[PDB]
Amino acid sequence: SDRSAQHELEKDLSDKQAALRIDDKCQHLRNTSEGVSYFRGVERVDATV
Amino acid sequence: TDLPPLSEKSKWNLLRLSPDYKRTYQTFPSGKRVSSQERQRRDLYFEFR
Amino acid sequence: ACKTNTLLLDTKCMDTRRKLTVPAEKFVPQVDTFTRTTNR
Amino acid sequence: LKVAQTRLDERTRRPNVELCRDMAQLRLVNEVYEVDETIQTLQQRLRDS
Amino acid sequence: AYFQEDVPISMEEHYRIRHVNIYYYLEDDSMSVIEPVVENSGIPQGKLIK
Amino acid sequence: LVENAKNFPKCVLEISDQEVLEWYTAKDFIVGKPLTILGRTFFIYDCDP
Amino acid sequence: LNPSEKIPLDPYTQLRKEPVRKYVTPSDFDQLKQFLTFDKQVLRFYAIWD
Amino acid sequence: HVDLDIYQSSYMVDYKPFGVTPQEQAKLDAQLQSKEFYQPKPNPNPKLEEGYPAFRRPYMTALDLGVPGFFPPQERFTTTCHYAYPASLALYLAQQDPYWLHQRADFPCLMEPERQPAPEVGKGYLLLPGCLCDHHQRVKVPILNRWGPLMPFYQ
Amino acid sequence: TEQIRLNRSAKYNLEKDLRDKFTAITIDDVCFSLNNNSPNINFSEKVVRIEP
Repeated sequence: SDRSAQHELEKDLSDKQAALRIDDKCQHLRNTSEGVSYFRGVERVDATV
Repeated sequence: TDLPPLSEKSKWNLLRLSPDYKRTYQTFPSGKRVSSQERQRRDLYFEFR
Repeated sequence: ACKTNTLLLDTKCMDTRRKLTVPAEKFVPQVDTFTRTTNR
Repeated sequence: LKVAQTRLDERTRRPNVELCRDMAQLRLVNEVYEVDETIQTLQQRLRDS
Repeated sequence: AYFQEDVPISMEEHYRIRHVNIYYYLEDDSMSVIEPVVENSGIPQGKLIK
Repeated sequence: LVENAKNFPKCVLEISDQEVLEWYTAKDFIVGKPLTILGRTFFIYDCDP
Repeated sequence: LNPSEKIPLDPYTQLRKEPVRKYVTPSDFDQLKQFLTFDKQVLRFYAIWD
Repeated sequence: HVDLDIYQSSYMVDYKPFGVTPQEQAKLDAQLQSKEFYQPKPNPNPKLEEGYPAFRRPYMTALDLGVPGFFPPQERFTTTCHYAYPASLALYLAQQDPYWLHQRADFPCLMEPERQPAPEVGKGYLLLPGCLCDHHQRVKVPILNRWGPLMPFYQ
Repeated sequence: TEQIRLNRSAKYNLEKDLRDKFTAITIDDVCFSLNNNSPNINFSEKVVRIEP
């Protein structure tokens, strides 16, 4: 049972790790930063959970 | 950059000679298969071998 | 100012909750955090 | 407009449980909308000029 | 690139569109122009310019 | 029928599949709406289970 | 780099191309299949004429 | 040690009450609707049999040749509209987004929040600043800047 | 026009270096985040190349 609980916690930690990395890169973006381009459609695409 | 348009002769010949244009089993105007004996009768429908 | 008042008060209550866990009030035994757990 | 669309694209990559509709997501969508309206107003004034 | 030539005294067309490739040699800043051979076009094709 | 029915000799030749464009069909016989056959409006009462 | 453009084709070569000597097969909902699988099925509709 | 189909005569074994594959049944059936409910369409493109004069509607040059199926391919608050002080883009967004203020058209600077602090008690509203009143409009209506006690210690 | 061209070239080199920097930072973050009690922890692989 302890193994099952730890497995759930490990998945949660890995997912939050990836999400935090993406959110940091989004927060620190700037107006003429590298790799900024048009992405028409993303303002209408909505596939949240 | 200035190009003259194509004539009706050329346009019809290109449509006839297109790689993608296809023909079918010579259906009726209503949309039914035309009988093989009808096509054998050398009349309003012919044979395509 | 009213939101600060709670956070100052609440930090006191969290701080006073360290009167427990004193090495003479409890006996925590040693803990093997650095391990490769075997329940896999 | 470019940087807003880039932020939205990157935040589409969040993992399954983290794929959340957050207030920042709403704000970015609204920001893209407003930038488009601003561009339209400027083009209108250009034509009038 | 393509370049267009007017053709007189023909039954069918009054213009051509010949297809050609321009190579730029960096070593010496030179250029060359070569026409790839089309199957049944009656033009003598090959290297347009040395 | 086909729009080319104008030069169809109805006084000699019978109506055939080479001259009809559409056929009376179960899409037209649907309960609750009238349908005209030979100038008879024939309102559909009801149908079978 | 400037945005690319599509190159025009040579109408003479398009005219000289050879055709598509092929054909497309029909559906198989023949009268035989319709008879063999929809026999003994009729639809009865009550109606009135005014 | 004995068998029971013995006591069955040939009359029954001949005469009994009347009682392909399902995929064949499902496939064959979609092929009946594909005939029974089929309707023809104009197919708006000049074909070979109509002849040369029909081949004048789509304009093309030698540039367009080569495309598959050879023919040219065929064919909310806006800020352009004038708006007054209480009407703006943010007012258009003032309800869908996580703030839920809705305008009352009788008194334009009186918005209603959807999330009221106490629906059991009578409703409450928010007041937009500026604005203008005519003919004294006597409605004494709740406005609320925050939720809490009437006389706060920290003000 | 020529000065503009030179600025474009310098900007291009700077962007390239920025991309490699970001990738290296991401890899180092993943490496720093590892722990003994972690999934995907695995042994080595045997391969000999000598490549400069």
